Amino acid sequence: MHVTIEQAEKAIQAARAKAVELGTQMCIAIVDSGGNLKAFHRMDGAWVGSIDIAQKKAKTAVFFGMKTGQIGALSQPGGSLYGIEHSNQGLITFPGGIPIVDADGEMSGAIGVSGSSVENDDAVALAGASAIGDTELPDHPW
Amino acid sequence: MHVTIEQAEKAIQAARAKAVELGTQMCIAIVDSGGNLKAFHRMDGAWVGSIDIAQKKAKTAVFFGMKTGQIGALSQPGGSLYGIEHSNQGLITFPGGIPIVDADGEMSGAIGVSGSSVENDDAVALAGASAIGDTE
Amino acid sequence: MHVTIEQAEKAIQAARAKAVELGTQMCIAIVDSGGNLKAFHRMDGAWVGSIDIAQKKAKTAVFFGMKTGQIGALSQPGGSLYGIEHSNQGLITFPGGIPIVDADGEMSGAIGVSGSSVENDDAVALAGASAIGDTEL
Amino acid sequence: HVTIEQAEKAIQAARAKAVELGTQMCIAIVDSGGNLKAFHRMDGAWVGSIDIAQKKAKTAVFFGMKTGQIGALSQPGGSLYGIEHSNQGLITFPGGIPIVDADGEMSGAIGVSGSSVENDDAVALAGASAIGD
Repeated sequence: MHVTIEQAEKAIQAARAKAVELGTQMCIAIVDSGGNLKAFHRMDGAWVGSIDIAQKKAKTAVFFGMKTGQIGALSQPGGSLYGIEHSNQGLITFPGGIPIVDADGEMSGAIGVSGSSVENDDAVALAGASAIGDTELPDHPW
Repeated sequence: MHVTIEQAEKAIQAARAKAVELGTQMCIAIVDSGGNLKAFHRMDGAWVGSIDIAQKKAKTAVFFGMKTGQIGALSQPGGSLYGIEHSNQGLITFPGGIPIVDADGEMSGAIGVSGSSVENDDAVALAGASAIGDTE
Repeated sequence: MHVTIEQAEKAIQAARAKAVELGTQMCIAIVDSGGNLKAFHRMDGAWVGSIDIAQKKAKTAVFFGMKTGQIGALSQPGGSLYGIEHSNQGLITFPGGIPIVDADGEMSGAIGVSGSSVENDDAVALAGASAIGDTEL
Repeated sequence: HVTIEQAEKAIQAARAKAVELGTQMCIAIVDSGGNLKAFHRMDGAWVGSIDIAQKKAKTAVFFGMKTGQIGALSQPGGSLYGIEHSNQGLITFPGGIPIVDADGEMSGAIGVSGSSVENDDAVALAGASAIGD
């Protein structure tokens, strides 16, 4: 399965609602299981630099089937994936990207959020992904 | 996009004057609120590598509404923004970029300065931005 | 003294068989001694992100004649090669790239593997490289 | 600006030092704008050192410093952390040195890659010392 545009827009609206509740102005990106952009929403007032980061976060999450901050926990100096961010035209490995997982457990795309603290980004991404699916893959080696 | 070419040039001159006072040779860049280049001045003798750095600093500051070194305080190993410099075709997160903030409290652009120690870079940037507005 | 396509495909099928034995889904790249792509195989279900990583690992290994993780051991903060990953359109310096060394001890190419833990990546790369030659200069 | 006569003399001095040390190096010369003036890849040198030698030469001339002097400042917690993202990629470990003319004006830089960074720096110094300070 691929994330449909209807699903992507529902997730964007759920994410935007959580952003407004937290008092934030976010960029919200949805990509499909190929990393290709499916939908994008820059809230009024959101940081311009967050446009690229939201899309890179979604890409990173779908490229590896993992929330972005979980990759960053492995890519610190000394870590097993130090330097992974150079790959794939640039990854983002701090929180804000979350895989979207369909009913039969397959990853159909991902959401990426940027524009506030990384903790607020994660909470907004989670609200957006949870409105359309499960958000986690089991048995991940990382 | 609100910073005028008149204001950009005034900031460059206030920055150049602070640079001469500190004994430095600087590149100075002004970008608008979208990160697009508005004005640029390379003092004679400035390091060639500072041309790109000053522009990236100005871009970085306006992309996030923060002085560049304040982003670097969060992007160290173990920091919440570790790796952010890979975004946006390359950020610079040590001092030298400062938001330009108009009287309405809206950010209209940013200045970026490179060519000396990062302390002098930030002093020169601040002199320029403060000539045409607030900086936070 | 360049890996042939028959050797590249032998190395890919050996790496793939090791991958399955370990329960993994890998991307496996073979490059030549110039770093140019020779063969590629993305196993069904492999991480999309591992496509680029497997190729960069093979390139990195052949660009310096050593296993990728040995470079990473030197490119930590404070290490002699800190920042090397910015060169060559991007290196990968965690395990999974191994050089392919001919009979007379000359490097003819490299293998790169991505898609699981880095230790599983190295194990699968070694199975692939060892099937067609030596693995060290 | 460094002349091609000077660039080639620096490459030959660097090459001779590299052979003395048993190394196979890539040697690059750039002008004061960072544009390539000469390049020499010794037989058997690491293919990856082609790009690194050139980025080292560019880095040294872009800031008027030896490359490793910049890396000393760009560690975590250092004042230049992240600088390598600039200028399409810098190299900040040893092997790049400025070429400075009789007066203290920088005319170019040399960049060397292909061995340990210490050997890289010794070979670079031999080349740059052959034609100036």
